[PDB]
Amino acid sequence: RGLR
Amino acid sequence: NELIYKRGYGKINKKRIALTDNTLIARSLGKYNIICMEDLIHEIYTVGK
Amino acid sequence: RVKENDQKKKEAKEKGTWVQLKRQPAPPREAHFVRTNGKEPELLEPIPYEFMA
Amino acid sequence: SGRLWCKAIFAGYKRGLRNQREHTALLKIEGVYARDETEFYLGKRCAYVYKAKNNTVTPGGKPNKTRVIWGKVTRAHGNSGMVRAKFRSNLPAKAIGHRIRVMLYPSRI
Amino acid sequence: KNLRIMLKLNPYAKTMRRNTILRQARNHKLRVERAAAALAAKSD
Amino acid sequence: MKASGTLREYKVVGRCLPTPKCRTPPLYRMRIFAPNHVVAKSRFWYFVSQLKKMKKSSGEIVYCGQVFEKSPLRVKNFGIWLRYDSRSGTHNMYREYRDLTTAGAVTQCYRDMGARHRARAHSIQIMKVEEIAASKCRRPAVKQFHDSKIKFPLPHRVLRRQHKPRFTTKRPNTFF
Amino acid sequence: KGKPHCSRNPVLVRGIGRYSRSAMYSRKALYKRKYAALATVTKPVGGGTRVVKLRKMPRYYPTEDVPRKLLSHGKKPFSQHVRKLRASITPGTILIILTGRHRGKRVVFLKQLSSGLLLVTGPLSLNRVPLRRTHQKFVIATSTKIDISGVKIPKHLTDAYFKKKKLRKPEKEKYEITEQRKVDQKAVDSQILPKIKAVPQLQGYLRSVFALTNGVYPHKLVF
Amino acid sequence: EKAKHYHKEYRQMYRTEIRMARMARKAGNFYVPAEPKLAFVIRIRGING
RNA sequence: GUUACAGCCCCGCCCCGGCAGCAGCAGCUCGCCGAAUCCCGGGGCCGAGGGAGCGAGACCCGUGCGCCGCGCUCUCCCCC
RNA sequence: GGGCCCGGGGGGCCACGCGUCCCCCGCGAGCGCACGGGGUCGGCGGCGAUGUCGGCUACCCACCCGACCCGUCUUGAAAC
RNA sequence: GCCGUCGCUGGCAGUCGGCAGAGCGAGAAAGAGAGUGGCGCGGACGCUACGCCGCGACGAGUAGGAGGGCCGCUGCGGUG
Ligand SMILES: [Mg+2]
Ligand SMILES: [Mg+2]
Ligand SMILES: [Mg+2]
Ligand SMILES: [Mg+2]
Ligand SMILES: [Mg+2]
Ligand SMILES: [Mg+2]
Ligand SMILES: [Mg+2]
Ligand SMILES: [Mg+2]
Repeated sequence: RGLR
Repeated sequence: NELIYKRGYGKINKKRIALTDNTLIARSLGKYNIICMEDLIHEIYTVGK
Repeated sequence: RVKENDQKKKEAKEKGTWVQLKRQPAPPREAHFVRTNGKEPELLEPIPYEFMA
Repeated sequence: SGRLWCKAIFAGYKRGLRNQREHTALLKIEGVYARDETEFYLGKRCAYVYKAKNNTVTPGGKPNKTRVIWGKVTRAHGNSGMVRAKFRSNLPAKAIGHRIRVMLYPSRI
Repeated sequence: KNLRIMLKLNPYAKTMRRNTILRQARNHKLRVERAAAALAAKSD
Repeated sequence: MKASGTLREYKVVGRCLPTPKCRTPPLYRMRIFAPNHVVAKSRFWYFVSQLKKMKKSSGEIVYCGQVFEKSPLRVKNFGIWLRYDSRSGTHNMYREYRDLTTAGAVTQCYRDMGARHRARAHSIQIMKVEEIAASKCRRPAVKQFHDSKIKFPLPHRVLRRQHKPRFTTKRPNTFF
Repeated sequence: KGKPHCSRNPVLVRGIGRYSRSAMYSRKALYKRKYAALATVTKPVGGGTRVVKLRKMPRYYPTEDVPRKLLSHGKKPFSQHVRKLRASITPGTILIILTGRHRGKRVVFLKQLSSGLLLVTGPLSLNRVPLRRTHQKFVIATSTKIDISGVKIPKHLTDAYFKKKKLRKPEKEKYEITEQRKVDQKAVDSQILPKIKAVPQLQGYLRSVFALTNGVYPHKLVF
Repeated sequence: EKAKHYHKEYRQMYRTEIRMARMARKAGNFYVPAEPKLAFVIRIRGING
């Protein structure tokens, strides 16, 4: 989620 | 190192399987937390549990 | 050994610890220091032959 | 014009004392009498050249009686400049002590 | 002998080798720099 | 022990394994001339066994290390005291050698004891090695090099390059 | 769409970059570069129109067919192979040809063509070897060099220029030196030849032929 | 990361033994290292007799 | 006989007296090694297997470079 | 030295959203290169109808190495 | 590399196609579950299942035992  | 890398074969289902993939080690010895060639080299070299 | 094993197994269980129970073969001796105490090691030499016949 | 190959002698086959491995030939090359002088020749082409009765085609030429078995030097042999050579067909035993040509190609210098 | 085969087994081999290549090149330069300084000092 | 190659001098320190009776056993040392250290330790246990109630099982090697020559660039005379077994007895010998390293003099001893007495290295026990001054040497072969103005030619110099060329037009010359 | 940028990871060795993953991440600014989630042709006909099938099914099927191959990698066509060259073969180097009708003739290296074959010239007036292709494995590179750094070789002298043109026989058919080839021979020779004559006795060297004689062994002598 | 950790572990083991011996020598004593725990065995003789 | 018109060895103080260098391209005066090790090149033998799929999907019927491992570039903007 | 190489005051990291409570102090798209699940060229040359091309084995001959005559009884047979 | 044997008492009935939807090799038990409320008409081979396919190890042999012979001979019933 953070990567996106 | 060189022994297990060049000439390392696992005994998997009573067969001689070249250790060309980490999954080969993980499936058989994963329950002992040996899941890669480095874990296999570490267990042998330090005479782990 | 069985009696000793069971007691350690029982006693350790109530104390929440893992103790060794299985015997083991004698291990190679671990690293250590040998003090010289300021004394040079004694020099040894082979003795000459003698016909003590 | 002039010679463009080195003079070699077909000394014999690869062997122990009582076993003969005809697929490998031992070549003695003129002027090469140490194992360290054979390095120039490794991988060079070799040619057993001979004559027969019936005419045969010649590449780039018209039929004549010349014939050749090609081979190449594969490795040194011993301490005294001998080299092992392999040919497309095993050399005939009648060729022992006779000329083998060693070419200057494939050139590595 | 096959780099990409070693990384499929031990991905950290790539880091190790890169460090060695850089450390060895860095170490080689110093030995050259230290040599030139001494040679010029001898010339003096 | 096989006197393979040039021997080396080793300093080997061992002792009895500590026990409740003697918590600190005494240390023993030996000068061992051997090809490698694995041989050096083996011969130590063979010598101390002969002198003490000790052996590899009931003892340990505290230190094994090579003793380097202290003046490798200086000529010295060595006196070697040794005992060896012949086909029909045991004998003590004193021999002298001229060399630069003490281990070289010992290697000369094994090759010499083999040459002059057919003595295999397993029958030779080097007891003592000392560096000896030119005035204290006994062997005439060694003393003749104690000459400040030594000089001598090299007569009849044999041709050693006898196969390069193998066939030649001129005969060799032995005078130079 | 953005313009391509040169790889920010300079090659340390084959397969290994100079910079690690996190070093490259900063270099590429990936911290701020975040992202989140016909077969028929209709025609008129004199029904009015027909839906035409672009590709038609086979009209014949062989009794048996071979299966497909398993996929491999690293097997490039010849045109995509990387061309290598011996460090001893630099432009202007004098090479000895070992094969062909011109064997034993000493020639001048000009450049390596895109197929890895070498371009050489006699020059034609010294040994009768024209602008010709040759294979590097079949020459001996000498230590004798001339500086052709200032020579302009035509750019149309490519592998396709020198490729043989097939001749059909039903008597024979003879190769004919095209006029363009002769013009190119003089264009290149007129520059290289004066450079040859600067070096004393060099022209005579290029007229001579190499040969092995009594007691001369290739492994012993420098070229 | 397991390999990165073993690399550090091997280095510490290698450096530790050297450091132990240096301090024994400094004090005039002898450091006796641990008897090896691991062996590689090779068969060098045939199967006849 | 004891440094003199050559030299050799030992010991104290001189920071282990100071400087290169360092198991030495004085390419051999003496070792053991490489998680404390990487790069490059040469010769020789060999090429067994043959449907591995990828992505579009029930709003699509494509394409046979496809797995895993390792990279690069684009979906930001500048400079040389 | 060990403590994710404790804590305070030039060079590599398989660090890189954030709302927070707080120990402590579940899908981005593509594109490309390959040391990546066993070889391909999207690379070429020469010769060919009356004397030349291919034909392992087979017919004859030569050479090099190997090689004692079978069956049998037998501890043991080429066996005088 | 190739031949055979032994072992995995291994895999394949899933050729489930326009009444369609392509997977079950993957370190770590059990569902590519079911529902209730808040343009083209196309898609290789296979499977004598006593068949086909994969992987690993192995291979001396008298006396003797066993298996398999699309080895061979003569006659009978069927079949060609
Ligand atoms: Mg025997
Ligand atoms: Mg014979
Ligand atoms: Mg005979
Ligand atoms: Mg009988
Ligand atoms: Mg009898
Ligand atoms: Mg008989
Ligand atoms: Mg008889
Ligand atoms: Mg059998």
